Amino acid sequence: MSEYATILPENKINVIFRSNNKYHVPEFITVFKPYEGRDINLQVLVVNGDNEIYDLTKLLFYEIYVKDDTKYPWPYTKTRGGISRVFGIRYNFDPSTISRINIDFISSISNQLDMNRFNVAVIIANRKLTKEFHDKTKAALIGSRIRTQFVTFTTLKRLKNRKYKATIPLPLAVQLIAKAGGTPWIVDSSIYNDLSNGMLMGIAFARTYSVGYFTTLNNYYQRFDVQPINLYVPKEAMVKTLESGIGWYKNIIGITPPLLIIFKTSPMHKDEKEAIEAVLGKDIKWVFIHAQYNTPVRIFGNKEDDYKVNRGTVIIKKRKRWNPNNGDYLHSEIVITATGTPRPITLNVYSSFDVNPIGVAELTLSQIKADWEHPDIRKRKITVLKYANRMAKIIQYINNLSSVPSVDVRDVL
Amino acid sequence: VLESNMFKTEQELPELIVNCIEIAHKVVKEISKYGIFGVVREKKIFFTTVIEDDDFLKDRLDIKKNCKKIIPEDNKDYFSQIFLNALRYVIYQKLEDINKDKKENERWTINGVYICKERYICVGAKFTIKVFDNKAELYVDRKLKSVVEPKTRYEFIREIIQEISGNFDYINIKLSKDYTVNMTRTKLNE
Repeated sequence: MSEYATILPENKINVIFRSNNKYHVPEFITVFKPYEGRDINLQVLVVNGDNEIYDLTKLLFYEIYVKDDTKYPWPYTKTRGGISRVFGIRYNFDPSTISRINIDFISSISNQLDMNRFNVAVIIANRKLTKEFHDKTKAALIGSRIRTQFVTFTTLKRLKNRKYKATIPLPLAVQLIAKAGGTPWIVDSSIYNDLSNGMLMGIAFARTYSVGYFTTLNNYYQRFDVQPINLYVPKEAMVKTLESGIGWYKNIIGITPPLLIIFKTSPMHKDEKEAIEAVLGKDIKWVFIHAQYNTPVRIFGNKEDDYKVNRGTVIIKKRKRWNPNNGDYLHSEIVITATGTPRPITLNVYSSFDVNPIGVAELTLSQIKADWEHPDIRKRKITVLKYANRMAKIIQYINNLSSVPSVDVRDVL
Repeated sequence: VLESNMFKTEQELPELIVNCIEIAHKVVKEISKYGIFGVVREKKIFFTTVIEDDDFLKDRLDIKKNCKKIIPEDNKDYFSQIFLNALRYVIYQKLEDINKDKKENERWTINGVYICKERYICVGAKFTIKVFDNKAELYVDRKLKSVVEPKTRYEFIREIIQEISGNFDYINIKLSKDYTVNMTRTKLNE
């Protein structure tokens, strides 16, 4: 049918953990442990806090994350104690080493960072500081061993509220794992075969430059390409970024990608179409997805209930006026209704082939779960767009953009 | 089978023959009351109308009769605005009937097209038009100018649509003497 509905359960998409442990729930990093973990050497730097804040800091990063006597229960497949046990990684933190800084914020933090001893440097401060100096800090420490992890006073205070104490610890240990050089999980690459190897470049705009966050189909390898623009990517900029991404893909893999998937928040432009077909010619298939986190659609249920529709419902409408042999490429439109993913998504697909719409729906869901910040329901988004935008935000502060290709996803995440 | 808030034509929109004049953004809003549905682009107003009288048409507003033949798929921004003006005309015409035996605080007005229906901030029905695949799609949603159960939204859109077209499953927006967009509520087959 040209306009119908379906259900795409999360169980068809997955994330991978140690020894090819597969489950659709990212929060099960606690069960199967991080896919490819490292050792965390933590450095907590509390900034302008009262006593209670320091007791909360010790509670969180020492008793919950280290002390086994403090038998903290973890979300799923819990035993007790802290990071070193459930995650099977070397977590090292000395509560006596917590640095007290009376804040110029960036300089004060930097003088207190010891890259030779620590891999991670958590920075604790109120919301105003964690907002003004988050991206600036992330950019100012590009290439250094230490990766910073901001935590607000409010989140520490929520450790006293019981229910919040049982949900905040995991979406900070997972980020500590990521920022230590570890991989919480990689995407189940098998999902990209219902759509019909490749790239998933996300396009963002540093407000100006265009940011292409290129990544493999399992998100294992990532790379940012930044091209000045003299919203859409001009033909020359898109050609340059595509050539660079294909070079990187062939360098890491050994071949050119047989399928390029692209994400934008705007509809495909004519220049983008010409550039795509110029670099990729006709041999490499391309899918392009204009994604919006809102939809005027409002689907209702039957009267036997209060007009409630089961979550996972997806509305497909395949544009019949599609012909890729004459410059017509808008293939279909997918509306992923959702309550997990907090926002509904609408996807305008452009395609040079008969791209399966439920295929791109699965792409978008597996890219939702691919995000290592998948815990913290609020922040659930498409991975490539999300970190393309993170890189766009922090590029305003990076001075030598020649380091952009070397930047890691963990320096923005 | 599921329902939705979408009404849409069951066939591709026939070519829209539109008259035009040269000059405005407020003018198109005001003349939509009388039956002149226009869109302002390239410093011109491209419009259709239900007024079957040239003299009255000129008095309300030279007029290039049948000056353009728009294809909505290639001119989505034209057809969307013309359709919105036509929908506003329809609602304006039905407002007198709607506000017959109701309290003064329970009377509907127009502020897309928004029907501010219950004021305390007022809750109303917002209309959106999209051209896709050379077809017209109209969405009606409960809005506030907040989070409510699906039932209180379904029963709200049902009231607003029944008090416009008299039946919840369709709506007819007249663009001119010869063109009428007939939209039917869509039941997305599972």
